[PDB]
Amino acid sequence: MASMERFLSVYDEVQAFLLDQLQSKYEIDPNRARYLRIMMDTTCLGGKYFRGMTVVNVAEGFLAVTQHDEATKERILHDACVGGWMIEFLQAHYLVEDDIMDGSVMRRGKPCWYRFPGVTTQCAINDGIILKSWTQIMAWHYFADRPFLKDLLCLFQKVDYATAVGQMYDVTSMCDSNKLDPEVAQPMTTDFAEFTPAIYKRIVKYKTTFYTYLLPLVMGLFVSEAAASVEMNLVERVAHLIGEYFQVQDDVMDCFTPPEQLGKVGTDIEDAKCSWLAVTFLGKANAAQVAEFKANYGDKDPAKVAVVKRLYSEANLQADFAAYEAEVVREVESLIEQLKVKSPTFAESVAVVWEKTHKRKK
Amino acid sequence: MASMERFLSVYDEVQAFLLDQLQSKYEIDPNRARYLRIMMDTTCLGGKYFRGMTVVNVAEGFLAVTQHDEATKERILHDACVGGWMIEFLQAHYLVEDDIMDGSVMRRGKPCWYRFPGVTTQCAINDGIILKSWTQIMAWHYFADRPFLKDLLCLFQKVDYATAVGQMYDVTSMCDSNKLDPEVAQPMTTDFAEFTPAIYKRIVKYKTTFYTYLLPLVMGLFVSEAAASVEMNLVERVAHLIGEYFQVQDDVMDCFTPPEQLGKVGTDIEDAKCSWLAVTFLGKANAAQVAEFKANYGDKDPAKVAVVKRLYSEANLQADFAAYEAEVVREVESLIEQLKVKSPTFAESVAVVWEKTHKRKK
Ligand SMILES: O=P(O)(O)C(O)(Cc1cccnc1)P(=O)(O)O
Ligand SMILES: O=P(O)(O)C(O)(Cc1cccnc1)P(=O)(O)O
Ligand code: DMA
Ligand code: DMA
Ligand SMILES: [Mg+2]
Ligand SMILES: [Mg+2]
Ligand SMILES: [Mg+2]
Ligand SMILES: [Mg+2]
Ligand SMILES: [Mg+2]
Ligand SMILES: [Mg+2]
Repeated sequence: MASMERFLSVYDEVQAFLLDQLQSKYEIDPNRARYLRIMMDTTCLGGKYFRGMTVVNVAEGFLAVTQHDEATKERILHDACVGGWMIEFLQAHYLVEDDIMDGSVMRRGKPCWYRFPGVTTQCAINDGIILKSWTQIMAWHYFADRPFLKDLLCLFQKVDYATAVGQMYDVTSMCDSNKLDPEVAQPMTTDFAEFTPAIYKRIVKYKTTFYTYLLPLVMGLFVSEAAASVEMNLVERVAHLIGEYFQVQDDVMDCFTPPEQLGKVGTDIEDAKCSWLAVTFLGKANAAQVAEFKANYGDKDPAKVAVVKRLYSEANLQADFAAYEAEVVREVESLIEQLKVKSPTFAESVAVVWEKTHKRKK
Repeated sequence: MASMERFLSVYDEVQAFLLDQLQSKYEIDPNRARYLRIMMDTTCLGGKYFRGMTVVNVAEGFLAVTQHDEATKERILHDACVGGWMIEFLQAHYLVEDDIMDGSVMRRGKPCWYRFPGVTTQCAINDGIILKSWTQIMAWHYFADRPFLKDLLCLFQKVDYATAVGQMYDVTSMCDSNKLDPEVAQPMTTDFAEFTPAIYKRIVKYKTTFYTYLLPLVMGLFVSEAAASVEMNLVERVAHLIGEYFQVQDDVMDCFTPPEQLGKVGTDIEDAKCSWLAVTFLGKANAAQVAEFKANYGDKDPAKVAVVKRLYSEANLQADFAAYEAEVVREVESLIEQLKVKSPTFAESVAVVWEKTHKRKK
């Protein structure tokens, strides 16, 4: 659409500013410049731009109802795009490191960045680090004189930290808590006692929901100078609820959506993740099903993986997904209605974000 | 000494604040809290605290000559300590990721963090990420109302980025530039044409000197509200020059200092690094020596490593080190003399920092 081509045009400006800076200030050679250019394209582009386009949507909502000079309108949209790219690049940073940590093979229908032959884990770790640093270069350069600069940096820091904390909860979600010990190699849980909805909710709240929904929605408010015009407690509740749903969808897709469609190859069963499928299965299985799950979960062996998928299909988790979805539809609509008391415009943005999320097939 | 025990006491406060926050705001369980506690201790403690104690030194320099209430003095010292810990933790972040990228085995006389049995590359990548995030939590929490907060965040961002850029220059310093290509597995240089003093200087300037010398010296100025009282161009020159010397020392030590003393196990020859030894050797070798260097460099094979060390010993690089050191002594003293025109107190801090650096055996 544009909107999205216009958003991508701002990516072009940001890439040129970043790479011209590397040549002019960081003594970079043209071949390392080209490597960082392809790195940025491979890691930042080719997705749906949900996060970045969410900040644009929120900004456009307020521009429709607020009086501004034309030049001001132009500035607000451009700030929305740059703010949207900071999040897309923060996401890029997490996905590069996540793919290494998850042992994944494909991202956005291409090899994970670390699996590019001329990349490898060694470089990719540091390239993911660079992606996050570029987010701060963008912010300091583009928003230097903006009133919202300090609030934005502080919120960005907290979202980032929550995400890294969340990634720790995730990567250790298959170990017994009482057995974590840097000194002792971590064995997988045999009881699965920590595969509960509460624990699942905590992992997901931190690892995903701050950056996929909370940050973009509040960033759209910041660039609009409209933050004080919403109830922040409601923004957070609805972010965390739509975020959790987004991650539940991701978990279902990891197992059940063909890689040609999804653009990734699922690893949750083999990595022994505390996914929504595993928790929900365990929430309804009889003693024999639990037993068979335990004998097959968290192994690379394709025959073992197939048994778990069979257990999932037989357990009729599509009923559970339907009942979970219907509950979230209830809760999201209820939050949108509460948002409209102070912010009809922001509520409608949340409605659109919800609608796009709910219908994605990724 | 104290000074350093007092500095470590501030580490205790910062750790407690961070871990109490994780329990109170991030829903952490006591066993993950304990893992992050040992992670922070293993990665942040046990070194010499040169960086952190440099900010304390600079602050103490100004307190001696400036009138302040007692309570103000106390606040400035505490800010110097917290600012010193931000750098120590930024360093901790780089060393955790660097040890993975370098395939190193020992750090501060213990296993590299990623080699702890109960850690592994998978966790350690994300733990290094957390270490840097904690630097921003510290800053926002402790310096929230300080006049220097914005300058400090902006300088911290730029030092960090320069370091990550520098780490890219380092990790790729053994590939031919014209052959870098994410699509093609990177072969080692056979001509060594990019092992030059200019290229060496650029790698070292970015990967090391911003965070080891520039940041702590300017941080001491920031917490002292004294930045405007020095010539920033001189601070940068002297930082970058003492930083380069510090890294040359590190390179010499990697090959020639026994691991029991150094607290690390050298990998530069096996990793094919553009070290000061390799560049300097190539700066004086005859055609046969160059030939033999090329037949042995950048291989894990202990017999090959021993040949390179033999070539280094025979090449009398201790003459070259002596001539390089004598030159830097000249240049550093000259910079200190220039610093004294506006800043006798800061010049004396630089003199102490230089003296401590020059005499280290690490
Ligand atoms: O894209 P992925 O790998 O399916 C995922 O959503 C990626 C991701 C990375 C970081 C935080 N949240 C989600 P995950 O949790 O790994 O299943
Ligand atoms: O401690 P190391 O590994 O000797 C080193 O100094 C560590 C280091 C990490 C990051 C930036 N600068 C130096 P290196 O460059 O790897 O030789
Ligand atoms: C797994 C994850 C963090 C997905 C974000 O979705 P997107 O619609 O913006 O497309 P992409 O996922 O490829 O960024
Ligand atoms: C290699 C490197 C970045 C060293 C810093 O020196 P330090 O004196 O402060 O002790 P440690 O090196 O262990 O931090
Ligand atoms: Mg993943
Ligand atoms: Mg993951
Ligand atoms: Mg997934
Ligand atoms: Mg190293
Ligand atoms: Mg290194
Ligand atoms: Mg070294």
